[PDB]
Amino acid sequence: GSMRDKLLDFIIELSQSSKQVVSKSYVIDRLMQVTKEDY
Amino acid sequence: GSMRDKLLDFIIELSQSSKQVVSKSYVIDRLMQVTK
Repeated sequence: GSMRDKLLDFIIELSQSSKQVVSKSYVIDRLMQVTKEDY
Repeated sequence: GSMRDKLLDFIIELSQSSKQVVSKSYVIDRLMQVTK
């Protein structure tokens, strides 16, 4: 659902960039946003 | 559930790596595997 859509949007964000390497800290930050829940 | 677990696993893997930048194609491939 929502998490999967957020994951796909992050994949699109990576795919649309011309960069060949990306900041690891940025990837981690974004994935923590993708997985964030409310408890 | 499982998608969250798999992404947490990937976050932990990245966190244990000494790399500061990583292959974008590698990240995309790993994340695409999770979308299945």
